[PDB]
Amino acid sequence: GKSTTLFSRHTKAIVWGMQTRAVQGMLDFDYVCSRDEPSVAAMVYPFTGDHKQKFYWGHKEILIPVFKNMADAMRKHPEVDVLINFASLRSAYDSTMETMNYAQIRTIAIIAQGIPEALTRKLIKKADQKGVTIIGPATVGGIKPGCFKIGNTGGML
Amino acid sequence: WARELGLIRKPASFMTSICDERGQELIYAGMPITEVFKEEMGIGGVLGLLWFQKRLPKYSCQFIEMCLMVTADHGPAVSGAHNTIICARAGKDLVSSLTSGLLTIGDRFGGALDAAAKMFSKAFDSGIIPMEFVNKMKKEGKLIMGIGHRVKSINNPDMRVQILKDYVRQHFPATPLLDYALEVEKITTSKKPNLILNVDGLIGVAFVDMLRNCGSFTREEADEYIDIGALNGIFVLGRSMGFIGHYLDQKRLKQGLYRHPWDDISYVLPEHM
Amino acid sequence: WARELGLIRKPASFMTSICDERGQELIYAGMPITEVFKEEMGIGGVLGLLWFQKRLPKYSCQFIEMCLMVTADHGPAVSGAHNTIICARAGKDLVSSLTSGLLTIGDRFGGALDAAAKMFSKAFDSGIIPMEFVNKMKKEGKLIMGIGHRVKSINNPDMRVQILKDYVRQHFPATPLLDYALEVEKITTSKKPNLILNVDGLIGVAFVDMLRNCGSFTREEADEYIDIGALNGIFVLGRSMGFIGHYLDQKRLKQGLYRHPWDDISYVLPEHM
Amino acid sequence: WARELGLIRKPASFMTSICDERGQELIYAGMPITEVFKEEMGIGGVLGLLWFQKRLPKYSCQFIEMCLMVTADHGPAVSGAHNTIICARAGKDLVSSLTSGLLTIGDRFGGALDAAAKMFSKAFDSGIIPMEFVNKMKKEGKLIMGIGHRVKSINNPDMRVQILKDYVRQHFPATPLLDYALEV
Ligand SMILES: CC(C)(COP(=O)(O)OP(=O)(O)OC[C@H]1O[C@@H](n2cnc3c(N)ncnc32)[C@H](O)[C@@H]1OP(=O)(O)O)[C@@H](O)C(=O)NCCC(=O)NCCS
Ligand SMILES: CC(C)(COP(=O)(O)OP(=O)(O)OC[C@H]1O[C@@H](n2cnc3c(N)ncnc32)[C@H](O)[C@@H]1OP(=O)(O)O)[C@@H](O)C(=O)NCCC(=O)NCCS
Ligand SMILES: CC(C)(COP(=O)(O)OP(=O)(O)OC[C@H]1O[C@@H](n2cnc3c(N)ncnc32)[C@H](O)[C@@H]1OP(=O)(O)O)[C@@H](O)C(=O)NCCC(=O)NCCS
Repeated sequence: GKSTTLFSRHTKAIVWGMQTRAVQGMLDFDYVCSRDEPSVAAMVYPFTGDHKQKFYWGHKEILIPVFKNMADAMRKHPEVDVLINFASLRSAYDSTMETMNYAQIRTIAIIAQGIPEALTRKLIKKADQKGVTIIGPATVGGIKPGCFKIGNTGGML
Repeated sequence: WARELGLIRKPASFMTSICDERGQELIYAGMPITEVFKEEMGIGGVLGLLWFQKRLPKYSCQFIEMCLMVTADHGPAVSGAHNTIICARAGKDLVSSLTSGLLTIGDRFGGALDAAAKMFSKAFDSGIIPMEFVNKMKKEGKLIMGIGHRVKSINNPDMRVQILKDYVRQHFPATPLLDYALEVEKITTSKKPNLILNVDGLIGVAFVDMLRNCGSFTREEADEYIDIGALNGIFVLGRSMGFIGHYLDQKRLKQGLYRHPWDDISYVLPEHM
Repeated sequence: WARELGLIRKPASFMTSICDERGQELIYAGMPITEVFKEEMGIGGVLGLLWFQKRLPKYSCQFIEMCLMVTADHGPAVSGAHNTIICARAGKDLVSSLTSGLLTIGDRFGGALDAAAKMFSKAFDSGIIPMEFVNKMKKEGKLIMGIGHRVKSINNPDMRVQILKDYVRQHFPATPLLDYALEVEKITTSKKPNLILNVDGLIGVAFVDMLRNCGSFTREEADEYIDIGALNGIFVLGRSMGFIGHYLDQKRLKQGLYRHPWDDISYVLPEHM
Repeated sequence: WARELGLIRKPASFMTSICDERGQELIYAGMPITEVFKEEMGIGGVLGLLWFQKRLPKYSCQFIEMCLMVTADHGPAVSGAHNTIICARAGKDLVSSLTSGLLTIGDRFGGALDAAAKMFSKAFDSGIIPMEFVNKMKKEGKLIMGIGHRVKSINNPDMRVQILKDYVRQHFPATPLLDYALEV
């Protein structure tokens, strides 16, 4: 049940973790690609309260909301269909099985390298059931020029 | 020169929303300083602009000023006014003497406005009858904040309470937390006549009633201002007036340096430890 | 029990004159709290009771409130509002964050109200013409306090100055120090257009004009209140409003702990000393 | 005159235990000021007298002084040293400028000494292994206080940590909470 067009110019993402340089690389990519809206709609960091992080839309300062819980991020942002999971190797399994409980997410990007192969097969099995594309683990992600890039893919601007 | 013509971007490390001064006019939360004085809002009017960034109605502005006059001073025997007088008599300036007494404000001195507002709103939001709230707090071993006066009990009411309660009933459109706190007061005066709504508890339940029932605030906005301590600032701004007056009094009376008497101190030092 | 029936005498180590609270009513300098609210004096009315112990006229009370609104805030870039925001972003309470910025007020920040009032009154009392006062201060190598704005010069006046100067001319019975300071201002605008009366220097010369020309004060009484720092308290009480608003702003914006950038600091430490 | 010969009693509204000055000698918690200097205790020695009212051993006194030298300053970029410099540059006195920066100390600045001591003692008293303490705090969404440096990681250790840890291992008789925190 996998889709063909994973990413478009209206694709929104939720980034799991404090990767502010990686998220700013996405918003630098979007403005140069002449997008209307930033790719990152929210960020999820479980070790701090809900606040807003200041970023750039080119030369203009915007605020991207940070959520302690994933359920607060998915409820307040129903237009998000991509999760970019920057969790570590010992925490990416629990974050990816938690985000498959939300039907809006169609693509999951797992950046961590060092996840056990037995735990990765359970990620593959549940993504096959839910029809969710997984790019990873142990990837930088991917880039679709003009539309969307995943995290740190392609380097700096 | 590089920032003006846009080659570099540098992140602003500060964010402000209450005052803009880098223009032709001073601006108080989107309102210029001439329009502040043209529309005849007072100190309570600019308090709504600086602290809440809202156009408050004229009864809400005038209620804020009345809260600052009743909390203005309560004599020199209180803990904060004591510390201001000691620092004034030690030859310090106005700023240091205010500060030494203003920093006594906290939980045991001056915290009963914020404590009673949090206490009565928690009971009213998690909806229980006033009889159950009195019985709930008795079994937890806690006294109700904003309830109980030392001398003025009943048929001899507190006059600061009677001034502000008469204003709130006439001018506020709806006072659900005040009516809840007055039914709690009806129960506690059946135990002792002294257990009435204080001026601390009256201001606490009516400032919350001013926030969520004036139309300027939503419910999550009004609950946030109580949570971050807007009623702490109401006592502090009010009591700073009397502390400066206590400073200026001791400079006029030319009082010398204070040393506490040794017979009022109980020395219970160890033997040789 | 021995003090009540008069066998012993014990000296009172404190003396107060601004507030009596050990009675049926709270009393502000001989006036009960119900008569305070009956006669419709405001925050400036009770400021005259607490700080001067006087019945001020209604224009003098309303001028005091207008001084507190124009000194209420002047943005976050000033030194005191900076320190309040740093202490608010460090997770401190309202009292500590107010205090950390309120203690910056002194000589270089917020002292120009008291400095200009002492400066212009000294020239006016030791009677010299405004042309000689400008020439006197030039040869002493001192700038006139309360003179000179950064951007608003002439035909683009300061609006806070124009609001308060219009009130003082209409309502005050006699303003000799204001008319002296406006002739000093006429001379200094012949040098640079920017050298006008500030809002610091306007409040300083008109508060002195309010004290010795309202009828409540004698000359030695009005000179004492300027000497002990009543205009320091006017800035501090006014600017405490905007500092609390700066505290409540940073709690709403949920700003994290601030660390100053290392590239904005010039490290000039010794080699090995 | 009535109090001296005992006809009246008046309750003392204050109680103190750290210093007696109404005598021939200044007394620091039962110890005279000449015996303070005779027995060669330092600033950490009188800190034990004023704050704990105890004769501390010479390693405990010297450890207190070493804690005051490593917390003495950490540059002007921190939040408290920033506020002191602003108040100093505004022409204020020493007391006001100290105070404006000293009042920044609290929970986010300077609270990690008290927060980590409460954090590690609570785990050690309610006895759990260090592996369970790390897993307990991860699921509560809380970082361990007193853990984590910005630049100095491992094989490049923090030198203030290495000075004090070497002193504690050599001189303290038993360090169970230190050994717990080193396994964390
Ligand atoms: C995925 C990645 C970006 C994030 O991991 P990281 O920066 O090493 O670690 P995190 O910031 O998540 O934190 C690591 C752990 O330290 C913990 N931690 C951080 N601060 C702490 C503190 N003060 N106290 C206690 N624990 C703390 C975190 O809770 C986290 O715990 P967990 O792993 O059990 O959840 C990182 O693993 C990485 O760079 N991976 C390589 C990318 C890759 O593999 N690409 C290859 C193909 S290009
Ligand atoms: C027994 C006696 C000494 C104590 O009673 P009291 O002083 O009236 O009341 P208390 O100080 O216990 O407090 C009364 C109630 O007010 C409550 N209260 C006090 N402060 C409060 C506050 N701030 N908020 C809420 N409740 C408060 C107390 O919890 C208590 O509640 P409870 O009665 O439900 O426990 C008193 O009843 C008395 O003098 N009795 C007469 C003696 C007598 O009968 N002798 C006759 C033969 S000579
Ligand atoms: C020479 C020049 C640079 C400096 O003059 P300026 O900026 O106008 O004035 P200054 O900064 O010296 O100050 C002007 C006066 O204001 C006074 N002043 C400034 N602040 C004051 C204050 N707060 N209170 C009272 N007086 C104040 C100064 O004391 C000075 O007084 P003085 O002129 O009696 O000494 C300026 O005149 C200029 O630009 N000239 C034109 C250059 C030129 O002619 N070139 C032509 C060929 S290209």
